[PDB]
Parts: sequence; structure tokens; C-alpha cells
Amino acid sequence: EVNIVLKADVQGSVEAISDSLLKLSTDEVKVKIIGSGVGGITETDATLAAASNAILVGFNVRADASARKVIEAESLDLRYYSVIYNLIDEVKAAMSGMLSPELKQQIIGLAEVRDVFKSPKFGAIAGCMVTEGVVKRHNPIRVLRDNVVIYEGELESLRRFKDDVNEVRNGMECGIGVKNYNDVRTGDVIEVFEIIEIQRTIA
RNA sequence: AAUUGAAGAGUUUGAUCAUGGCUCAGAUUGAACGCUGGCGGCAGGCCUAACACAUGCAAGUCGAACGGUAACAGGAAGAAGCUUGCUUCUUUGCUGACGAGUGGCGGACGGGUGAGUAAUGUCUGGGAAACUGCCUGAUGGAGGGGGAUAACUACUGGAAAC
RNA sequence: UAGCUAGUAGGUGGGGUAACGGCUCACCUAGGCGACGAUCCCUAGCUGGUCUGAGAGGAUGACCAGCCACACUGGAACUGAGACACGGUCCAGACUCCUACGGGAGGCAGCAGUGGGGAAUAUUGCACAAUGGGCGCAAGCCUGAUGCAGCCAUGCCGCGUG
RNA sequence: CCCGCAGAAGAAGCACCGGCUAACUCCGUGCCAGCAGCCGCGGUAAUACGGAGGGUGCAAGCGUUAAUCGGAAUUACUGGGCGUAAAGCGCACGCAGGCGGUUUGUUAAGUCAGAUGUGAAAUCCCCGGGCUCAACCUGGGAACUGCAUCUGAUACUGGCAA
RNA sequence: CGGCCGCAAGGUUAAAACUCAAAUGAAUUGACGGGGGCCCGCACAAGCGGUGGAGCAUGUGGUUUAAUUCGAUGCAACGCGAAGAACCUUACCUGGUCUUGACAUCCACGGAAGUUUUCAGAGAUGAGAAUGUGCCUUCGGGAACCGUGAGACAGGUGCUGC
RNA sequence: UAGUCCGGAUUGGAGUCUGCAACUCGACUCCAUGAAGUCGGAAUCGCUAGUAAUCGUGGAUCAGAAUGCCACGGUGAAUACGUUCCCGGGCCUUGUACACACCGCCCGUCACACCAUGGGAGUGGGUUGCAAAAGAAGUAGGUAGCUUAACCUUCGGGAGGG
RNA sequence: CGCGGGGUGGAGCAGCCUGGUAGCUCGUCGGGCUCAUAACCCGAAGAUCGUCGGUUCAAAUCCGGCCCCCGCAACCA
RNA sequence: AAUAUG
Repeated sequence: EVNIVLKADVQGSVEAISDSLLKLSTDEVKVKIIGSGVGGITETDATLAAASNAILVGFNVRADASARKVIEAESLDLRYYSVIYNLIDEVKAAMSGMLSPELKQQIIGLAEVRDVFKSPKFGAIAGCMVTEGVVKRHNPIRVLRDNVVIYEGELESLRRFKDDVNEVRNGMECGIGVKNYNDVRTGDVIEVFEIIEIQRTIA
């Protein structure tokens, strides 16, 4: 959840911004006001938002010296809004910032393995041929057989024989190994893929 | 005419006596909170932030110190309107007075506060090298002259204070 | 907290103050204070008293009264009998307000009262009728000193609820 | 402040009840819930919890909490201890400090006696007086255990001499 | 922790927060000691014959089951309560049945009690057909006994031997 | 001298008896079958004289139902040198941190839960010594210039001030 | 196991080329001891010697195949 | 010889 402490000059303003604040609140991030004030912003107002862990916000009215003493000691942000629509916007922006949802992935390259080599003590070592896209060291991979995923991981070695390289491109012979894994045979497929976040704003 | 007074208990151990702590019965406050609350007398009532402050009020007063009319309260003189005996309205510091001002005395008292101060402080007992308007007792002078300046007038810099 | 002191300790001369004085200067001498606790740090307004205690003692300094210190922070002087001045002044600093933004104004640790602090402490009252001050020959004016009321079971004491 | 009118009319709560400590049973809960100042109560017959009845204390207050002293001879001067319970330095020599055999003279510092000045007033205390009495207010006395100076005493201690 | 001292290890000097309601000395009675003395018992020693192996009896635990009734569990339970489970005993189990009742006291009312027999049902049992009319009392009746109905009640080897 | 003319388990067939009843679940007989077992691990029990041991008999219980229990008799022993030792018990004395009594009590690591606190490179504030910079305002000292009513004057200016 | 050391009971070992009997520690399950428990003591369970053949009175450790694990060379980009 | 815990 996110907490706010709001202290306005007038009694109408706490009643007006409380009505909009219960619209913003939702299961994803819950917002609540704690100890709504009327009048000058004090030490005891700032101490409550230090106790509860909360944002210190103000309508027209602004901080006293004894409120500044608490803010300079224990850092709590002070933002006052004399325009109420921008105040209803800025709480929503704080709630939106708390959220960070993921969404999607897409292949960078796809490769088929052919002509296996196989250590007695260090497992199978796969020759590959990239059929589409760019195969690259620095991103997640999906090892699949017959459309089921055998393993997922990050590439350890992109390396035909001794030719260790960060990236290699379609239509070219490659050699391949994945971190903490050595079960890559013949007729397996590697899909290497880049990942996409969404970071959606709150409703 | 007289200065009168001192209580203990519980609790270590199976039980005892010591040593010994902890706790309670007493009286009290510049008190708070809880529950309850009819009236009267007398006394007390921001101990915390010497933290910050709206508005009103908390030191002025003398015309028997002096120019003066800024008043307004009359009189007198005078001019008018006529009602010829009256109101009306200009002059006049003449006057009962009195804003602003000059000058006198008070503003150092009365009141608030406990921040700083462990000794320039305070309290108690002494001292000399001193002053002391206002208040008193004692003895004498209180003669004769001059130049300014605020107020007020004539202007002017200034948003406002000035 | 065991060593601390150069105007430090003493003398002469000059200057200074109402007056004594390293008070302040020039020169000369090398002392001064120190375990009967110097110096340094922390903490604290002090006393007549209050409270407790059989007394000795202990704790404590609200109210009342005496005295000192402080007056937004820091420093200085003037006027005056007396101030290095709570509601006088000048300058700097912090901070609040006003403004034509150039530049100015303000100091409730006076009485009421408000914000804030905090467990918690009051009415933006009435009158100079009385006592006592300030001015004045006096009338008289001024006096949130003081006398009074309002508010709270806060305390003491009296009375009732037959 | 006094008189008159009406009619028991308008006006009693609070804590506590196992021992300490004045004041007892039943019911509900069943080592749960909770009480608790201290030692402790409650795990199916709870005089200790919760409720009810009865009882005890105190009164327009009652109780809890915080704060101070008392009890506490538990910092012990008056008024405690140190063989084994907390407590005699591991032991010795020694400066500063404390204390000192016995005789006479002298001084009068300490000490003891008397007097004067001072020990603010309020307070405290006693005897009185005035508010319906009391609280409260107030007359006078005593008190203010102290200190300084002067005049005396010389046993004891100190100084000084033999 | 700080100062001082020491080459260093360390010594000397020396707290507070916090926690517990006890910590502790001597002494008394008892128990305990792989502490000591003395002393006794099929305790050992000296012997005899057995158990523990085997088969069977009876009992217990465990196991299983619709039920394997309940209690007894170191010596001081385990051929025990049980001096004797084919039904009964018998409590436990599956069915079939009754609810003032199988069994006692009590009230009211009718019918002597009773000896005979049959069908249906596993039996408990219901439903019949038979037969009899007894001691005292004026038979006004009852005392014995059976059936019906009411409610006070009857019942429990259900639980708690802390 | 052997699994036997030793031992009788188990099982088949046919009977008897008590009783409403003999299937799971009786006793007993008759014929037939003839497991294991050839003296039993560590360990452990009883008994000191008509006893141990060994062979029979009777009763209570009871319709039928002992290898149990209770009772009776026949035959009938071994060995006790001794209290070193084990076990159990009594008395005296000693030690004790034990007192629901050694089946008592209780120590620390490590883990755990709870609780408080020290050091701390440093970082950010207040206060403040020392060395430099800074120098408002005010006072004190020195002053060319600018400016100047009182006093002095030869009337040009001086004295003196700002 | 390309070459190394091993394949024994539940685990770890001994039995060795010196071919005539697979036993010993910790465990497993029971019994005893103790007031009880651990400890201790007494017992019982548990094997084609991986798998096969050469072997030979009989392969028992002796041999070689099949096979498995590990040793390292290596089927070790 | 050696003997632990409740």
C-alpha cells in the first residue's frame, strides 16, 4: 500500500481530496490517508508520517520550522498543490511508480543442432546451424524438442569448435552450450529470445 | 502567664535464629486521569517551547513655563436677513479652554520572567576612599544684557515610512 | 578534571572614575593561586521560607515578601540624579509583514487572547468606588498596579441532601 | 445581612472485603478468561477471577497513577558494621594531616558567663480579639536554635616559658 | 570505558544501562554418600532341585475383529478380582422390542389370586378359546394379588479411588 | 541305549455323559496316527529338617466342568567352613549447595526465543580554544579640505564648533 | 574398465596368485541386565564371489569374456 | 579397574 498525510487550510479540501482518493485506490496498490489535518503543518504532523511511513502533502498551507526540523532530520518529501486536479494526478503517479508488471518475449534467433560431440565426464557438446535470426550470448534461451521445452537458461558458450564469439547470424555453422546444462544432442532446437516489460500506469 | 515526644507488618527455609534486600500501612502536592457531583466561604490556577504571534488595551501629564489658534464653547464688536428684537453670518485670542508644537517633570518606578549564572552573584557580620534629582533643617543671593530655532507660513523629494 | 595563570602577581609613574582599584596604559621586579580541592566539565537563580521528620536531619525554593539577572539574537553608546534603558535609540544578524519591489516597517519572557508544544492550567470582562503611584497650586486627567467579577470539586474548610 | 411564601418537596456516590488489613456466601468460567501493591490466586465445590446478594471504610468527593519525605538505626553526627554473612590494603618505613604522659607560671585563642547592637516584615509558635463558628483574618508577647563587638571567669584544651 | 604503569601477556584504579525478589551465614531434625565403625536376614557362601530351550495348560501385552466386557502394570500386576465364559453368568456386538417402565414406595379405578390349553412369531411376545369366585368384614368393605392410567419417581457394572 | 516296548503333541473314525442345549465353544472313553524332544543361551528362582525333593488322596467352586487354588498324608535328603564380597535392613558417628528427600540437584558450549547495551571508520548539527582575514555602528585620538547665529576683534579675520 | 583399483549380507571389511569351510565390525530383529533409559551382555536373521566359461576332486579368492562403477590417458569442440 | 542420565 501507499500512505499519505494531507493537511489543508480549509475543511472542504480534505473532504474533496478524500472523495477522489478512494477512486484511485485498488487491489494492485491501495492508497489511504492517515490523520487528515486542517491548519498549519507541524512537527506532530510530520512525526505521524515518519511513524506510519507516508507522503507529506499540503493544499495551500505549508510547513512550519518545527516541521522542517523533522523533514531535515528524517527525509520525507514535501509537495504542496494549490491546484487540486494536479494533486489528484500526483498521488496516482506515485501509485503508478510502485507498479512494475512484465509482459512479453520474442526470439532474436533460432538454431538447430547437428553433429553432436560428447565428453565422458563433461556431457554432450552441440554443433549448431542458425536457421533464422541472430544467436547471441547475452540473452535467455529455450532448448526444445518436438515443441516441448527441455530447458531454459542463458548461453555459456557460442563457439564452433574453438571459435568463441558473442554473436553469430543465420545461415552459418555455430557451436553451442547453455549455463549449467550439457544435454544438447542432434535435432534439438535453441530459441534465443529478448524480453519485454510493460510497467503499466495505475487505473 | 507559655512552648510535651519516637508503633510496625509481610516476604528467603521442611522448620529456626541471624544477616539482608524488596514491598506495604503514614503525611503531602502549583497535579493529572477514571467514575460520580447540590450549594457556600476562603485561597490557588501553562511546572512543558526563554517557541512563534493576529487584533484591542498596558505611560503620560502640565495654558499657574511659552509662541499660538488646529479645535469648539461662549461673550463682545460688526455685517446681514427683517420678525426692530431677534435668530443668521463674517471679524476679534477678548475669554472658558485646548489639537499639533516648543519647554518642564515622569518614561530607570509600578509589572513580567528563571534563559544565562557555582561567583562580577546570593546570604550573614563589619568597613571607607563616595555619590544621592524628588524630601527636609540652617544661612545668603535672586543684578544687567544678547543671539538663535521648531511650530507657523512659501515651496519641494518620497510608493509608504520618512 | 592536578597543575593553572602576561595585565597573570606586586611596585613606581601617567591617564581614567562620583570614589578605592591592573580600572586602564608605559616602565620595572618575578611572582600569584593550588589537595582546607586550584583549574576544567556537568548541573543550578539565591534567601526569609515551604513540605516532611520525635529531634537531628532530608528533600525543596510554587504562592507571599527581599535581592540579583534577562527583555527577538549579537554589540555599543547617548540623554539623565538614576539606564548602557521590558512597551527609548543606533547599527549588524535571524525571522515576519508591507511595497509602485527601488526601499521600509515589527519584536505579548505587560494584561486578556490565539497558534503550537504538552497528560494539563481560565474571560479578546468591569471600574478608578477604595488603597498606592505619575503629572498638576488645585480641580482634574492617566494608572490590564491594584480593587473586583467571570471560569474550573484544583486544594482547604463549613453546610445540606430531612 | 434580615424577613416572608410554598412543600419532604430540588440534592449520594465511590472504593474495598485470601493474609498483610477493618469487612462472606452463592452462581458462572475451568491454569482459559483474567486478577495482582507484596507473598501469590485460577487446571470442576475459586471466601483472591467475572456477576449477584450481604458487609466494611470514606464523603461531594472517592480511587488509581506520578512526585517528595517518613517508616529506613537501609550512609547509622545524634544513631550501624568489618573471624566465618557485603567489609582490614600482601607487608613495611615514612612526609602532609589527626591525637598526646606529668609539674608550675603566664596568656585568654578555643571554651564558659553577662550586656549591647543586630537576627526585615509576613510565616512558625503561645495568649487574646473580630467575621453565624470554623477555615480565614488580626492585636500583643514569645520565638527567630544564628552572628559580630565589648566587659568578665580560668577548671579543661590550645599558644608561650621553665 | 578513561587515566597511569608494563617489552608483551597484563596489572592497577573502576562504572552504568539492564535483570532477579531474593542472594547469604550459622544451626536443627530427617534422608542420601561409589564416608567410617558395629550388627542382622536363604543376602551371599556351601549344597540340592528347578525356571530360561522343547511340547502343552492358564494369564497378560500386542495384533485382529461387528464385539474380542471392565479393572488390576517395578519389587507390592501378569493360574489376578473370577471358589471354575457351551445359553445363563454377561457388562460388550448385530438385530428384534418396551418407556411411570424389569425392580421399590404412593394415589385412583375395575377384576379373587390362580390352576388349564391353542394358533402365529427366532424368542421377547401379542391375539384367543377354557375354568375357577378364596380367608375376615352386616360386602358398607377389604387385607392379599392381578390388569389399566396419572405424575411425584424408579433405574444405570455411566464418569470421578487426585 | 534306540527318537526305542523311551515320549506323547497333532490329526482321522466310532462312542459315552451332563443339559433346552455339546457348531464356533465341554469333560471323558475306545480304535488308529505317533510332531518336537536325547537335559536347554546369557541370565535367574526357591529351600536350613519331617524341610528341600518326590508320589498320591480330598474339598470348596459346581447342571456338566483343574495341569489352578485351598487342605491332607506317604516315602524322604544334601550342606552351612564363614561374613572378604553382592543385595536388603537396623543402630551409632561424620560430611551435605539435598527437603515431592540422589529416580535429588545443577554447569557451560552450540541452537533457539526474548531483552538491553558497548565499540565504531564516518556522515550531518550545536558549542568552543588557537592562528589569520574581516572592521558595521559607536566612542576615543589625529585632521588638510568643506562649512560656521552667540564669544573676541584693528570688522580683514581670529578663538572654537560642526 | 582401451590402460588402473574394485563387484560378499543393509553398509564397510577379511578370505591374497599359498584352488578342499563365505566371517568379522557397524547396522537389522529378538532375549537378558536396570526402578526405567542409554551403555553393556547373550542370540537369531541376512550371499550363484556382478554375470559366464576356461576351470577341475573343486575355481575360493586363480583367468579370460559379457557387464557395471570409479581411477587417469580418454569416447576429454 | 571401569558404574552416564531421568
